[PDB]
Amino acid sequence: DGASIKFDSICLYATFFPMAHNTASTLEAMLRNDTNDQSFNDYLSAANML
Amino acid sequence: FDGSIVSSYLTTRMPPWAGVRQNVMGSSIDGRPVLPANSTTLTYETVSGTPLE
Repeated sequence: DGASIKFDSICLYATFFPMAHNTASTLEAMLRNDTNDQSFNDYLSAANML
Repeated sequence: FDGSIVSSYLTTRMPPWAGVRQNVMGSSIDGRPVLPANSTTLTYETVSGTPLE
């Protein structure tokens, strides 16, 4: 019943940290390791059958 | 007559943006209608709009 929507320019908004040039490369190499990598999942990561 | 003068009181520094010296809209930045340089309406985002794509 008669309604519309239209949009154009969408931007990214990173609010990370004002970090060092010194520690950044040092902190990068630890996560760049083959041994330690970012693990992520859900509390409910279950599949459903409808 | 007043206490003010030709070679007058010095001001401590000079004020950084354009608007410390005006109170005029008719001459504004690429607009027909513009909200005044001192008014109450200027303190809040009066979003100008029309349908885009």
